[PDB]
Amino acid sequence: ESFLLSKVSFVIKKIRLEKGMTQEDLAYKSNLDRTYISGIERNSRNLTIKSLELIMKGLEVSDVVFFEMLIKEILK
Amino acid sequence: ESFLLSKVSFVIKKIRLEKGMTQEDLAYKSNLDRTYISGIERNSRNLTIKSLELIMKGLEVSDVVFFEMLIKEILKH
Amino acid sequence: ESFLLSKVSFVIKKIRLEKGMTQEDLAYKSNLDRTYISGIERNSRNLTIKSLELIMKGLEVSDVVFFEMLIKEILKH
Amino acid sequence: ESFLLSKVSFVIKKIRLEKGMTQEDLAYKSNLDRTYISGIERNSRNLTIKSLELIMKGLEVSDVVFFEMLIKEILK
DNA sequence: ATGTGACTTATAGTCCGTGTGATTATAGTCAACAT
DNA sequence: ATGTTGACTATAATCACACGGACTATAAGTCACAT
Repeated sequence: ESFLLSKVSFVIKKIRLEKGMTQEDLAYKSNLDRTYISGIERNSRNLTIKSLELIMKGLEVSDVVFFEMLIKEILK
Repeated sequence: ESFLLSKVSFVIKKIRLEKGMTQEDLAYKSNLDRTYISGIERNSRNLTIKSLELIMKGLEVSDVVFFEMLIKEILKH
Repeated sequence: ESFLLSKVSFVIKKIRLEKGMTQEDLAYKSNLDRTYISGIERNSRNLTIKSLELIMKGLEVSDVVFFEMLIKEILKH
Repeated sequence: ESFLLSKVSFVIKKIRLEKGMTQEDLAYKSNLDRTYISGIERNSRNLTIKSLELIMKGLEVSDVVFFEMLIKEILK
């Protein structure tokens, strides 16, 4: 697997939780598949930017906040 | 098309020129086709995080540094 | 345009495919531009004996056997 | 300089002589410059196929006969 | 609720080639004077 | 006759790039069945 990919996924999971969402609800909100999301969170998926963008919409988080977070997460 | 993509697209080119690289050099070190590097910069193609990671390694730049410039380009007017 | 040129350009391609090479290998091995190899085959282009020699070295072929295949191509109907 | 380019030039000179032609006449017959011809024969020019072709027409020699000769000259 | 697996279908990514403006090196062509 | 030296100017040859079609790998999106 990839280092970045795991932290993207970790971040996605982090934010979903800090907000109190279920996967079911992140899937609904972003108009994507729930198993799709589960896959990403166990990090069994290699998103495209577009997909990442949809997940950010679903999380209701701007690109900037996401990347600010991803950076922080990246530095152990 | 996509907001984030053209930003990612823009930043890949910006860095590449800042480092005096050519598409040929880049696609070189990213072990992607020079067609793909062109494709990305040209028509903001929808790359995968893994591919983006390869390009970062190609640009001889870190995850962090890239995303910090990404944030800057998004914030601009 | 020129009789001999399209014969030369035909034979460069023939050999290139016979040896299972691609254009951009040959462009490397011949120590000439990517687009020049294309341009020679694609249209014809008016190359120099020195450049022709480089290509022959690149096709991994001798002056002699090149010209022998050149003669054969000229002689065709 | 180049081996091939030398043998080419030598051949051009050879054929010119076996036909009893002067350079002046070889240049008239192919409409090129006499100093141009001179230059090739003293191996100071790297001609293009197009030019080579004009010289063959000026020598009144077919492409095939030229290369047949060029091959033989190439083999010592 | 979340996590599998496995199975299509869209598309990301590859591979080989075409065609092009802009710049640099050099062949094409023609002087003057040689011998 | 041929040789040589500068020249000017056409174009060979370079360099960075765009663009397309066809093919291969894989992400996108949806089932069934776990827990």
